[PDB]
Amino acid sequence: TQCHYGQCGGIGYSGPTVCASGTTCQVLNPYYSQCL
Repeated sequence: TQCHYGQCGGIGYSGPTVCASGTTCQVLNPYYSQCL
C-alpha cells in the first residue's frame, strides 16, 4: 500500500494505487494522485 504523502497515482499509474490504512488516495492532478 502506498505510504502517506506518496504517489498512489492517477491515470496511467499501474503501481500501488491503494494507500495504506489511514491514508486516502486523493487525485490532485489527472496523473498525480497522492495519499493524504
